[PDB]
Amino acid sequence: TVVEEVRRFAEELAEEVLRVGGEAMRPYAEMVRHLGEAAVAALEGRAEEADRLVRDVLEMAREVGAEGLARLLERVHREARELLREGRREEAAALVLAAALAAGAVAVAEAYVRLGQPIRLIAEYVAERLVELAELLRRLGVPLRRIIRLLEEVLRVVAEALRRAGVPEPEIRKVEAAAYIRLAAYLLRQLGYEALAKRLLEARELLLEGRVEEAAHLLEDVYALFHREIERLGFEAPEELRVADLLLARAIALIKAI
Amino acid sequence: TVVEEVRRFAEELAEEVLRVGGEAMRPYAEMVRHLGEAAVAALEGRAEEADRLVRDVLEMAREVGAEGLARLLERVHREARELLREGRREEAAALVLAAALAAGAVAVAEAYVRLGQPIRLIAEYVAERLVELAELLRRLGVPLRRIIRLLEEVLRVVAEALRRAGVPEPEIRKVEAAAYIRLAAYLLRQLGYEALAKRLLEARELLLEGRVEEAAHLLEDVYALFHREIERLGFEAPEELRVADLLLARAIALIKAI
Amino acid sequence: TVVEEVRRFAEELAEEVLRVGGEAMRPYAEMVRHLGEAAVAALEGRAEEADRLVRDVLEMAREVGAEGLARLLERVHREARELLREGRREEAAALVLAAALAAGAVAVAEAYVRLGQPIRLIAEYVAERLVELAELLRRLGVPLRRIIRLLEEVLRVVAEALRRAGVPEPEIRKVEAAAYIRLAAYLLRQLGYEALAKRLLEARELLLEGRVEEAAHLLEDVYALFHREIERLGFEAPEELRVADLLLARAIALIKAI
Amino acid sequence: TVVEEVRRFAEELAEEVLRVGGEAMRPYAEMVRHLGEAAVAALEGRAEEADRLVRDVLEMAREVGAEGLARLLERVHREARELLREGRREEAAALVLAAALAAGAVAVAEAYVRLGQPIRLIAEYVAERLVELAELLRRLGVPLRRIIRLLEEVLRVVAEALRRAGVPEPEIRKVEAAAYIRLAAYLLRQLGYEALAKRLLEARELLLEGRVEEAAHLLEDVYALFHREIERLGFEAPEELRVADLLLARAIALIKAI
Ligand SMILES: [Zn+2]
Ligand SMILES: [Zn+2]
Ligand SMILES: [Zn+2]
Ligand SMILES: [Zn+2]
Ligand SMILES: [Zn+2]
Ligand SMILES: [Zn+2]
Ligand SMILES: [Zn+2]
Ligand SMILES: [Zn+2]
Ligand SMILES: [Zn+2]
Repeated sequence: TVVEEVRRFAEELAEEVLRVGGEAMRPYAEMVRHLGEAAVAALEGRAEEADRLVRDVLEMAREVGAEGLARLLERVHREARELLREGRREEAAALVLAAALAAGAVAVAEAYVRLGQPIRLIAEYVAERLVELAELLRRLGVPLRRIIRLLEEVLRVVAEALRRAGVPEPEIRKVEAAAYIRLAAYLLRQLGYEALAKRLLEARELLLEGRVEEAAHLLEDVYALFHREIERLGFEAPEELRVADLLLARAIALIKAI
Repeated sequence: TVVEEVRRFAEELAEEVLRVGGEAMRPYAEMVRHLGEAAVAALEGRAEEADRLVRDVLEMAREVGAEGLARLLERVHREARELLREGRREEAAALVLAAALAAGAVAVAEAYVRLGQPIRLIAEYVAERLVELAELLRRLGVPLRRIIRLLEEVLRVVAEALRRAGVPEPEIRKVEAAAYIRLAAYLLRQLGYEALAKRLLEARELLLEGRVEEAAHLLEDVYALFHREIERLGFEAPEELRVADLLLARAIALIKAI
Repeated sequence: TVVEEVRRFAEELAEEVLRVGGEAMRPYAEMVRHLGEAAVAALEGRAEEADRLVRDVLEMAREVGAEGLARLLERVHREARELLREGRREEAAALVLAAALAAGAVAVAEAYVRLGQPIRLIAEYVAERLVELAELLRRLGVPLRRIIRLLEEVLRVVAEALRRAGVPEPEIRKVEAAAYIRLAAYLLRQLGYEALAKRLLEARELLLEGRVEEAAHLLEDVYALFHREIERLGFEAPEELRVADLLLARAIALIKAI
Repeated sequence: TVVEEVRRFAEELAEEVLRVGGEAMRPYAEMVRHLGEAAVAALEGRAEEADRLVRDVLEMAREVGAEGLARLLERVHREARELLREGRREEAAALVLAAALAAGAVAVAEAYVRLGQPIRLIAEYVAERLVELAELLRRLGVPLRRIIRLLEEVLRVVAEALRRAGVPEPEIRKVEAAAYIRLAAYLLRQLGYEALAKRLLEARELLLEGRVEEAAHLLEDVYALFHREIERLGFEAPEELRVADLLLARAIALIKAI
């Protein structure tokens, strides 16, 4: 069912891209669909069809004008080759799926920016998509640290896209910080820290409304309590606590830099 | 059920405006909803609430920047006063409904132009909306020549909106000519001229694809056959033939002027 | 009795405006009285009379020269429409009552500034008015965080009015900081923290006398004790504690920025 | 046998390209052969091999310098993807075969222009190849209107190629007009109008000999008789008559514009 899940994910993202953007950007739907096909090819054997499809999507990125997507696609090409030589298949499909998500998200984000919708919608959209992708990659079997690295790459591509569309920098920082707080809350919820997740999401809501100062104050309070809890456990803690610590630190840094 | 139909029409148009344009254009949803309210007030008694709502909608049109919509709103204000004094209610609500449709169609057309969708979509959207409004006005009881006059006013407002959005003039002419051919086919279908309607719609299809020359040739052939049929009946013909003749003449003139 | 309370509140504020400013500012008494009428109309059914009265009051604000009041009145217009469509009535009247209080307080504050009364009087007047309005909104049923948001909107309008009257910026900051300390003390008193409220009011008294440094020292001491008490309860606390924490943080920031 | 027919068509066109042009134009023989393989791949399953081969041929067109062929190959690529996703196979191979014929005919026409052969040979060659392709596409199952659209695309590419080779514009118009009259005669012959086709081909013979005026006069006479026959049938006529009408109109327009 895994390859069916990858196909469904790619097709749903392409349909949403077409619905939001119409026929103005049909290329992005083709990129999403071919990257879904390359991913399922990698999951079902093969190593050369994946290379060819990734090169095709790289050519489309070259002609359309997507720069960050093109760079990410070259990186997917080289890595996917290396890990397919090494015999590991899940991680190559993981890189391809992250590439497809980057393409869909850049399409939808540029659509939202062109027709002037508020930044809350872009931020919530990207955060929810990242959480869904993280759930999928957890289902496949990729290790968590690689998951977070892929998600940060996707966020970087989306931020570059929003920069090219003229969105002011503080709004881009708000988008990224919202994504980081959502990811941190998602990680914290699995281990059974519900109150922590609610406080983090309250801080996120105060951030998306433009109340930066109350967001920073509530974020620093919840981070202080969390960090005391971390130092309680000494030289032992589940890895998701360790990753959430860095996610929360980066979120705080971004909010302070707004 | 008539007032319920007017309410449903206004709310559906407002919901579509919001879906296509999002939160970027909330004012237009309010204008559509208040114009629907003024129309249903006029249909259910009253003469002062309609005045107040139309004045409020005129104020919104003034602040947003809609020029043609504001002019049409002043015009419906004055006329609605006159006919409400004369005791005729259906035609005042007809003017108000035409105003609401003009506002909604202007919003959706500006949304389509902002995100760069093809002109076939705008043309087909506007033409189908005009046909639906014509069916509604036929249900209420307005005489047909007033129906066509209101529909042409709506088309004029939409063309002005598309002009302000930078759409090139030939595309505006294509939009209007497609609207006229659709209206003419709709009128011809009721009296039982199916083949004529199919040929008119074939010519319209060739027009929307950019094949102007084949569209003009096929339009002139079908017009010649139709006009011979009209001259067959001498000094007698159902009134819809007489209206469709002028619709077809204007459609041909617009196509030639592209 | 609720609509009677709203009527009494509006008439009392209008009478006080007339007593303080005389016949110099008659428009503001009319704005207060019509905003009270729109609020009681909203509380007693209706959705169009409220629209008309708010539009009339906006016209008065436009002609008189009130800028911040006009902006807030447009915002009241749009929101009142939205929530009246959604069927919620208390919050629309809450926005209208906040607008009436902003108009009355702007009038009285400009009167006080014109005849050169000390800033302690403006600060104490505004703070007590905000406390009375908060009690009223608690009686109606508005949730507390909406209460605080409306009160901050009122404070923003009052600060803009005082800025247009030439009052120096540090006095405006003193007014706002006194208002926040009064609101925080009011919130803390309900939950049974008397000593905290007395110390906050002592710090406020030292602030209004011009002793900024002793006010900041005593405020930081009481804030440190309060915040230790907050962190004692971990991930649980009555919601008014959470709101008072942000109120105190903003009050301290404003005092430091004087 | 259909895939064998496509292979035979492609190889025969490639051999003719090589015989006419020698080793000077070897790239075009390879492009024709690869488009033959891509078409037969599409007819025998597959969707990714067709993608790859069309991209390879696009690269060849990029390096050689064929511009219009490159544009048509990009269009072929995008459409072939869409219709292969929709599951329709005959039309994608039809687009590929049209592309191969455009490439081969471009090569042969440039060869004829380089060694200075008269324009009658180019016109007759192109017209006969178009008739053969239309016969093949009729054998496959493509609808006739798509057949005519593909044939016009082939003619447009050929005209662009001849323009790039410095052939004067009136000779290009002669080529296209001869092609349209040949196509109209071919369509008319199936319905069983032998006299009409004979007179059209007499007009074509007079046109290719440089006698433009007698060509236009005889063409207008046969067109007048044909159009009277069309108007005889009213609102009913086989589709081939309708297509021939537009073909004849375009031929007359081109001859008049010489
Ligand atoms: Zn490679
Ligand atoms: Zn740490
Ligand atoms: Zn009036
Ligand atoms: Zn006529
Ligand atoms: Zn209003
Ligand atoms: Zn101390
Ligand atoms: Zn705190
Ligand atoms: Zn491709
Ligand atoms: Zn004709």
